[PDB]
Amino acid sequence: QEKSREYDRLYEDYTRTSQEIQMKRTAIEAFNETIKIFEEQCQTQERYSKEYIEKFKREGNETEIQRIMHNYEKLKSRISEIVDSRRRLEEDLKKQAAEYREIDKRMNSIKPDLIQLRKTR
Amino acid sequence: PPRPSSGELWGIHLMPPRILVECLLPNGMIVTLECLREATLITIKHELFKEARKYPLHQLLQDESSYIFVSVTQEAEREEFFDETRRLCDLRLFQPFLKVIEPVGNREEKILNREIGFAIGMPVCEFDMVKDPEVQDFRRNILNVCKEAVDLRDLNSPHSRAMYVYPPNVESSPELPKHIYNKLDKGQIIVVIWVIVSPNNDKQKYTLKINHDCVPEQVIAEAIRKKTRSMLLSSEQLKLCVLEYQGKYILKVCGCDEYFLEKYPLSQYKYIRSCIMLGRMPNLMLMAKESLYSQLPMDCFTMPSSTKSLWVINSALRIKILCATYVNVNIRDIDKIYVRTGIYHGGEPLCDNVNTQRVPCSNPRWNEWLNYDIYIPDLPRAARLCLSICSVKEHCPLAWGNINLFDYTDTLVSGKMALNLWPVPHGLEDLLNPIGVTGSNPNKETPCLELEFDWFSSVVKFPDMSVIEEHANWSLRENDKEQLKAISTRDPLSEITEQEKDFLWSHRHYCVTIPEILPKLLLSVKWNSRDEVAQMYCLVKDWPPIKPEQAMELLDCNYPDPMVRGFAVRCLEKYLTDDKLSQYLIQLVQVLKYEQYLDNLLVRFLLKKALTNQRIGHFFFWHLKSEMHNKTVSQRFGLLLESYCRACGMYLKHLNRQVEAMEKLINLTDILKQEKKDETQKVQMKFLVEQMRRPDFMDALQGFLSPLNPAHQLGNLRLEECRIMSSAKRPLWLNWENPDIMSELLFQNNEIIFKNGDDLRQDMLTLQIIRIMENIWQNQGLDLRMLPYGCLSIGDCVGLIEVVRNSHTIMQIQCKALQFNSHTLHQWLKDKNKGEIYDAAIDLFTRSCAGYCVATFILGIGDRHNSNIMVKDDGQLFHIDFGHRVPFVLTQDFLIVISKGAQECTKTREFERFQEMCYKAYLAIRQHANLFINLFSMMLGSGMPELQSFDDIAYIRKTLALDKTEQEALEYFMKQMNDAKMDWIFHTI
Ligand SMILES: COC(=O)Nc1ccc2c(c1)OCCc1cc(-c3nncn3-c3ccccc3Cl)sc1-2
Repeated sequence: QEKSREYDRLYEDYTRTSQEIQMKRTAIEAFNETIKIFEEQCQTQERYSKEYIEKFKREGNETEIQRIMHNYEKLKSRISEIVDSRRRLEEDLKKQAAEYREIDKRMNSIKPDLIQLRKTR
Repeated sequence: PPRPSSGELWGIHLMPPRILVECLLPNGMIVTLECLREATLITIKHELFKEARKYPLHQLLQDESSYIFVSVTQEAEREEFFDETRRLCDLRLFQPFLKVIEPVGNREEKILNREIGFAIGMPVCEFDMVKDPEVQDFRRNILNVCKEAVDLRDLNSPHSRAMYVYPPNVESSPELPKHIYNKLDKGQIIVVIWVIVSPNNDKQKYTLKINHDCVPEQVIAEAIRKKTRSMLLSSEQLKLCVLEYQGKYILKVCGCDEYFLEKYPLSQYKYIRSCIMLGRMPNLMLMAKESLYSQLPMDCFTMPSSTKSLWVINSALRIKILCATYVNVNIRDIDKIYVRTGIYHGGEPLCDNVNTQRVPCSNPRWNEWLNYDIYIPDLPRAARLCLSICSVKEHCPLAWGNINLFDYTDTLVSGKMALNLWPVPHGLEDLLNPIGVTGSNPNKETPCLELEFDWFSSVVKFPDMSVIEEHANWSLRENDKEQLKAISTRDPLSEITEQEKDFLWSHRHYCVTIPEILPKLLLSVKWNSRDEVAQMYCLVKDWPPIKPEQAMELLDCNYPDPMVRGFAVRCLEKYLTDDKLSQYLIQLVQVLKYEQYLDNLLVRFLLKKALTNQRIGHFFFWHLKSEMHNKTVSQRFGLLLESYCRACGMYLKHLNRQVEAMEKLINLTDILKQEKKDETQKVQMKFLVEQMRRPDFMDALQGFLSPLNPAHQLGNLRLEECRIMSSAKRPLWLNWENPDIMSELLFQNNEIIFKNGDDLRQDMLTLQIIRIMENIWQNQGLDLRMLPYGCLSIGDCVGLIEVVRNSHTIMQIQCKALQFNSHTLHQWLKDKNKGEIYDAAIDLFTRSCAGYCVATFILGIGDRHNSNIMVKDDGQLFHIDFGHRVPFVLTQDFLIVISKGAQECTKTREFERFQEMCYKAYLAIRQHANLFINLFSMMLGSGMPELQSFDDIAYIRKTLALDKTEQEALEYFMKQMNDAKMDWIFHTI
């Protein structure tokens, strides 16, 4: 009975952590898919800007070139923001998965004890 | 994967009024745009392409029309937004960004897959991603059911399509019980037929007094006679009117989407039968067949996208346990671990359980062959290996898993196999879990155990029926007949001794003459013996069909064999009415969980019926959709929902509207339960009002079909009547107008309580049981009136409750300054029903109260207060809140009413009559006990904690006195019944 009050409380943390972990896993999945899209955007920038950079270089129009650069820099900086936001989540997931293991280790110590008592009682 | 929330952004329930959206242009440019959260993609695109003119490479961009927006959803998938009518807040965006792309493939296909994926609650591309051949084979082969169903909808093209959309909601049998016939005078009904006459769309009525057995066409014929009587037409021309126009018209219930499209008698129609009962005038609306047929669209269905024999194997079963990659054990407490195994047929073992050697948890390697005392030939089709990694502290399982020893292509499983294990359930005391999910955990981030099966000469396949029949065809007294008749009558929970088991098997050939004993005979077979099973297979092949209610039991956990299940399905295919299939759909959905493989005769049957009748289709959708959170059923139900959504026609668009509405509701209630949690009702209401007023909500929640009953169109929201209920969990009382032209003649209001937080499956099941009990009583000719109100679970502890118009709890009426005596309820009824109406009201009270007194006793519904028992103005009593040694209950408050106001309420002919209703009702339910037992037993597989074992079902065995005689049961019940305000707030003394 004493151990049943805590095993039941422990399972309540096992279940939440499991839910929360599955959420983080799909958020990381969404971050990868977001990162892939932004990378795909850079390939699109190089493809189109190639013939504009080329014309302006053959024209000494250093501003219009630096203008195409400032926007590419913005796009590039944003990919760093997303990659660093994904890493922050990755390490949070790692910390939580470490917790749902220690919740488990705790449970698999109480569970064989509780089983012996229910039989005795 | 499916979305965690109903939020507008990941981790954000509600996006601000104005938000910054990163726009990724097709020229490789990034533009930050500030948008209103309620802004449509049309507006955002226009706003963007205007702004884009300011940035480099603007000259490359073609017209806004030439592009589409793409983003990543909270479901972690790349969505293409074709419908640019959708608002920023309603795209389930992961991060606030949008990409501009040139649309790629074919619109039609991508659009449908978007619409399917949304309704299911997971993208279709995820099914395409599954490499499992059984999944892909299910996807291709189920289309045969879709194509067959779509073909019957188009055979007799106009009527057949209307028949699918508006199936006659008619009673079981055309035969009326005499107590109901006596209500309609001279065996005739006064009906009112309305017409919306043009110009100015004015209403015109025609009252008709005709027989109840009248086909709707005869009802139209008599109406066209009433109209033509003044025309001076000759007898021959008058007859020709009826002859040519008798069926150029259709009948509809006023203020409802209920149509009288089939040849059934008028009284058989559920609307009409309730009117006959209630003494109400049936209001019908006449219409042109073409007026209805112009509404019907769809039916645009498009298609997507060496052997050796088992028991030629002279060997005992061998299974090699190899390695188990990790286990989370406290090495200080648990040193050794072992793999416990067992070969099972359902929940019963085929042989004694075999363990591996105890190993140190630091090295979970066994590389051991396990020897089972069973020959390979004796393995039944449905045999399974049930295993678990157990600890030695004193034993306990750590992780569990089950596998079918044969695959869907009848191939005996051979070779190496990795099995991702499932966590042990809370309260699973047993070392193994055979009535668990047979399959490897879709979560690969779990303990996985490698396995190895014997590899015989070539490919091992389960024998053909020709082979089985040939092996079977190779391998009566007076008291004996009485003994078989005794076993037959016994409820499915009554234990049959090994002596009785031997007796049934030894008399198996006679058993065919008493066919309703098939479930008792099937439990007497040694499933671990091919000698017995082959003989049983032959008996089943030529077994006479049994009632659907009997055949349903053959689909629960006790009957895993495919031949048994096949027979069961064939009985339902031959005898189950659409009325009754709708009545047992909850159980029929759960019982799919017990099927070994994805593609089976039960799924194929249920799917065809759902794609054949939209009433069935609607609830088949919602029942499956509600369980899309439970990963133990996510794939099977997901694949099933995909096949339904692909072939249901235009209904998928209505289903998407209902899903959209529910998603907003779940999100608004989550906000009230979480962020706003600690706010006063006053404050929370101001927020609710602000929120519901917003365009997106007004769009989402107005003008859709009630998920509780699609025949009810939910029009414009009556915001003044909408509120957050004072109770905990924050339920939403929502009120909608009735958009029907004749909304005045049925119901002008549509009230629903939306409740997020509580599991509504208990309530849902009890309300179904109540409906069945009423149908048993009403069929037997016992007017006992029940109110099985609408209740639907739409997901994980989210659901809807139908608000019963003109009802009050006994508590509410007691508070009508605030002085109540046990006479208060009677005084209330006396006042609400003055005159000759009084007698009728008191009668309705006694008939309804009697039904509820018996139902609640039988089921064991306790915690009954004056705040969970309600009474309609007409006098009808009914109970509410069914989330759960319960005796008979009859308050002096009720007694006073029953006894029309008398001081000695036990010594009246009223109470005598009442007691007679209770006895008759109780004995009627006891006679149909197997049905109730079977319905609850089909519910063990579902996650319902109140129904986890047969021991939980054993309560009805007690209240119905099933081991007792019928006179001993009557005596018991009569005893329970005869056994039977100041501080009503807390109850002290
Ligand atoms: C007309 O005046 C009224 O007060 N009507 C009314 C109120 C509540 C219900 C009802 C007519 O219809 C019957 C169905 C029903 C069912 C309810 C229920 N079921 N489970 C929990 N509840 C519940 C109880 C109290 C408050 C809210 C809820 Cl959802 S409440 C309810």
